[PDB]
Amino acid sequence: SFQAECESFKAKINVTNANVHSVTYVPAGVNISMADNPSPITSTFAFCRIALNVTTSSKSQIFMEAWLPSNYSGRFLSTGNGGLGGCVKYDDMAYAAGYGFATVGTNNGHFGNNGVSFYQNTEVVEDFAYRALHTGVVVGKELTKNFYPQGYNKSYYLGCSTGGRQGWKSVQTFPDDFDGVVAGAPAFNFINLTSWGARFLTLTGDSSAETFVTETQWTAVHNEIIRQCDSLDGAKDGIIEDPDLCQPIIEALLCNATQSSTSGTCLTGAQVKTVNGVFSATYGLNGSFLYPRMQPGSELAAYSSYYSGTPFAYAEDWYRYVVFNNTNWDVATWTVQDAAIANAQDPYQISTWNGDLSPFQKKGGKVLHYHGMEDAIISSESSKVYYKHVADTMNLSPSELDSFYRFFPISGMAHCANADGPSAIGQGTGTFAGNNPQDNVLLAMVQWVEEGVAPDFVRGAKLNGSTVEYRRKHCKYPKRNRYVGPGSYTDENAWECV
Amino acid sequence: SFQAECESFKAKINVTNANVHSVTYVPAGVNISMADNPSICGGDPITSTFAFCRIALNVTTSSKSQIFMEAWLPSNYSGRFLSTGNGGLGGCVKYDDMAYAAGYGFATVGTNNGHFGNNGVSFYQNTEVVEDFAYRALHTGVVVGKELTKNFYPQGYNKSYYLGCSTGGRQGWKSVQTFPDDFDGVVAGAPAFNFINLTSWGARFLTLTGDSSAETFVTETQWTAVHNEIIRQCDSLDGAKDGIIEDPDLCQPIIEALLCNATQSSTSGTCLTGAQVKTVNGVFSATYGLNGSFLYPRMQPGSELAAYSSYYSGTPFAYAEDWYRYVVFNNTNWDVATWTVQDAAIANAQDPYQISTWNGDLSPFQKKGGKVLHYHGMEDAIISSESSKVYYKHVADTMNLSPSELDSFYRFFPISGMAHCANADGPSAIGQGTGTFAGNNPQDNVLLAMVQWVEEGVAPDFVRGAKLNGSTVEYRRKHCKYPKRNRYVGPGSYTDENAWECV
Ligand SMILES: *[C@@H]1O[C@H](CO)[C@@H](O)[C@H](O)[C@H]1NC(C)=O
Ligand SMILES: *[C@@H]1O[C@H](CO)[C@@H](O)[C@H](O)[C@H]1NC(C)=O
Ligand SMILES: *[C@@H]1O[C@H](CO)[C@@H](O)[C@H](O)[C@H]1NC(C)=O
Ligand SMILES: *[C@@H]1O[C@H](CO)[C@@H](O)[C@H](O)[C@H]1NC(C)=O
Ligand SMILES: *[C@@H]1O[C@H](CO)[C@@H](O)[C@H](O)[C@H]1NC(C)=O
Ligand SMILES: *[C@@H]1O[C@H](CO)[C@@H](O)[C@H](O)[C@H]1NC(C)=O
Ligand SMILES: *[C@@H]1O[C@H](CO)[C@@H](O)[C@H](O)[C@H]1NC(C)=O
Ligand SMILES: *[C@@H]1O[C@H](CO)[C@@H](O)[C@H](O)[C@H]1NC(C)=O
Ligand SMILES: [Ca+2]
Ligand SMILES: [Ca+2]
Repeated sequence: SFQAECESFKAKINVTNANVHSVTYVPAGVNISMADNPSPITSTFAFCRIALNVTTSSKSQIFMEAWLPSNYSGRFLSTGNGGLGGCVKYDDMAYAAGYGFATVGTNNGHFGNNGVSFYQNTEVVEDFAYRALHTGVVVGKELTKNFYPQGYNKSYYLGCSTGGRQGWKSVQTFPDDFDGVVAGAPAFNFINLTSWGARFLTLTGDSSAETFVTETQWTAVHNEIIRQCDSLDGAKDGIIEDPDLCQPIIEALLCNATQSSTSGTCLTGAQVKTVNGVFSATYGLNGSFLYPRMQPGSELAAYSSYYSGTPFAYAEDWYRYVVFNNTNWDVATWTVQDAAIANAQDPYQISTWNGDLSPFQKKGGKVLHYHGMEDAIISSESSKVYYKHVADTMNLSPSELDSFYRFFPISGMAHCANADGPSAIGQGTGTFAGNNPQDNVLLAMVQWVEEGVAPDFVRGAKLNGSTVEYRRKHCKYPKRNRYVGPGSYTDENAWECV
Repeated sequence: SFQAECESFKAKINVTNANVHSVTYVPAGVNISMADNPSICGGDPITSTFAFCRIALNVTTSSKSQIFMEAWLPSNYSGRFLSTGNGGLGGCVKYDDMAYAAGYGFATVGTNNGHFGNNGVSFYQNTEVVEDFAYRALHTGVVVGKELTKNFYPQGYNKSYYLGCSTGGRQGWKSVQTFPDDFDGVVAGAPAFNFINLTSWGARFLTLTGDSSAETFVTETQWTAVHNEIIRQCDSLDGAKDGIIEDPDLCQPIIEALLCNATQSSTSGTCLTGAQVKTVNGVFSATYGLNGSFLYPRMQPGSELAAYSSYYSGTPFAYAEDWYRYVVFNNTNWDVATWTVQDAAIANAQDPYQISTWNGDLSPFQKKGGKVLHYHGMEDAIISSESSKVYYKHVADTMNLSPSELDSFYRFFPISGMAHCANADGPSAIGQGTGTFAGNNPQDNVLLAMVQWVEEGVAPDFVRGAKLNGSTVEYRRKHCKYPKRNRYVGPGSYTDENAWECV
């Protein structure tokens, strides 16, 4: 039986410098156990579950899992990580393994979503920057070939945020790891992203500062952005389809004489200047471009991530434990000088900004990149600047890039999750809205790789719990989606990519 | 008789530091003579449509500086005083503007700004000539002009006005910011304020393009392809497919669209290399300096056809070379191609006589009842219109006044379809001079709108402009008061001004 062959496979495993913790059989219809997930998902499929550590240096190691389904498709898949973790993405493992992929995930070289394990340990950094992900691919392919007589044919990657960065690190630096890569909201330009995150507190101050903008004021700011910008795409639907067109004039919210900013409905000049800073690109020494602006429209959730007047953990950790080796360093004191030090350091090219994709192109790889337009954690503009960087570095036009690299801005989408629009594009269980390839980016990538049928658009649904209210076809960049009618803006065919 | 009064005036003038060259009566219907206009400013014509008394004089401003100025005192006098301004690094009296104003009956002045010619060489070794250019020539012309006007007319003058664009727009804003008592009403177009960083931004273009042989260089034909692609991407954002980018802020063009395909070569002029697209992206990028500080906004997309000549042609930019040679470095051999942000930091710290003109606190002018109407064309190839928008926002946030509060005394109107202080292809003729004249209704004539605002309290809620075919008005549009955006909504054609809404 599949089960019996699983439950005695441990003895066959031959991975070097590794410690196999368990080999278990997981039937369909159980909540998958999580005792190895540091301080539930119902399987709809059976699989063989291998958990192990792999040593990656004299001072570092990974934890990883491989999920080898009984209903195996002959395809291998790696998931990735989030933040500064540290945490296997079991949700995405289940998503992929449900489609019959031999699926792996690693902890990225440490446990927990924080940087403390980097302190005085450059090898744990090297794992975070590239090596943990690639190790999980190498070991996962070994396990998969050992378990299934037929081995695997094509290899895929699914990940968002840090996982988006990890997919792009694969494309740029390990072209042979994957045939098809689905990379969302990527944490590439990583050092400058991290700096940009630190910059927010320097602009806002703490909650007592004259520069601070309250949450109710951010809501007013949000509403005024919607007013100025919603209709630019042609549809008055509460959604900024393409924030590039939105260049908001926040001075519209300066208080009139009968109003006080304490009411939350208007802002002072100093407060407006904070908000303008949020909506401005960050430049460094010598006037070099560091990071784009926050795209307008992400305000509600961006209050939680960045604007609340408290230190941004990821940056605090990165600067304390990687940049400066100073556990007491006060992120509020961040400056562009600090950013220049961090950039010079760029450990293991975690920047992940190589624009020359030729090796991956020439080996026949395909990469589908997306980013949400309401992203409150990683500005979508970063992904558009990256696309331009690839085009200009390779000297390849968009229509030439389309042979191997297609990028889809998603309206109405948050950070690796739904927002309030047609965001459910099938990048994971949380964004699932069907199995037609046009509706599911994972299955679109299998179609592109195996049948040559390339995504011209990425269709997303606006869900109400489980019900599809409407869908929209998100355009292939650089085309812009515009509402033209004659039907309602809920009619996908009332939109055109131009 | 007026003519007799003119003929007896020279002997009556007695103004400190003034040497009066001539007082002449000029009838209507004659070419206005140009003996005192040097070759460098075009020498010798404008035909008068009004009679006036013409006073030409020099006024010493230091031991080693002086201005030339004129005052034109019309016989059909309205009781109003007006000063014109200058252009470029000049140096030349704007006689066209003087005739524009004097024909409305203003007692009108202009000065040469402290030297003759549109170039910076009179700055060589002479800070006093720089001071004249930065503020003091214009102000001296006002003080001396008011004295002459009071001396000549029994009734003196009542309100005082300013009309200027480009350098002249900076000059008007310098007045508002630093000489609030000079004018009651100021009409300031496409201003060369943020002057140091404007000049630096001009120097930056060659650093991006290289010369005509560089791999970074984008040819004129390529710039036309870029232009057409920008119109493709951006025309319809305002609602109207009319060939005009109504508000370039919405236009964030993706130049990568013009990367060559595999059968195409950039030598065609129709597509660009990666390096060439990077050049264009730099043109459409803001300039930042040391410590990552904002220096100057991007060039607004849409100005490409004329901006090839002004900036993109692979040749040093004269204004900036002269400014850095004679003012920043005091080295006549300095090579502008070597410009860096460190050079711009030096220049900014120097800021001679606050020529930057960036003061955002207009409280003194507000408190004395002054009004300022500011405009800028959206197709400006010389001074990016974004500079004016950044300035507006700077005033609001520095004064802590909302737009509706500022509306009591300071109103700003982006003008679509307009070039640098001139008509382009759209409804640009707003009455800021002879060259933009489209009638005398105050809503169509910004000079007369200002008279109405100061004297009757009726402020401009919009500035209407005309699209002219020779002297025929094809159509008009009401340009919105910033921050509102003009959007085309129908039901009429985009030529129907009622088919647009300010939002
Ligand atoms: C596996 O490696 C991790 C660091 O990645 C270490 O925390 C852990 O102790 C190791 N063993 C496990 C998870 O059983
Ligand atoms: C200020 O008043 C104007 C004119 O009534 C109004 O349009 C604007 O929204 C007001 N501003 C605030 C912040 O409410
Ligand atoms: C990161 O910012 C630095 C300035 O500190 C700059 O040198 C570098 O180009 C930036 N990198 C990217 C990829 O934006
Ligand atoms: C010219 O003005 C000076 C100073 O006020 C005065 O001394 C002189 O008498 C005046 N000349 C005549 C002819 O009035
Ligand atoms: C007036 O001053 C100018 C300098 O601004 C000088 O060049 C000229 O010689 C002086 N005299 C005349 C008649 O223009
Ligand atoms: C310019 O340099 C000269 C020496 O060549 C010096 O005497 C002068 O003070 C400097 N500055 C000027 C002329 O504004
Ligand atoms: C390159 O080919 C594409 C697809 O045919 C076309 O749309 C695009 O305009 C072409 N690019 C150039 C510069 O002509
Ligand atoms: C001019 O650029 C400099 C860079 O040294 C900056 O300090 C200054 O703020 C800029 N001024 C304006 C008005 O943008
Ligand atoms: Ca919308
Ligand atoms: Ca238009």
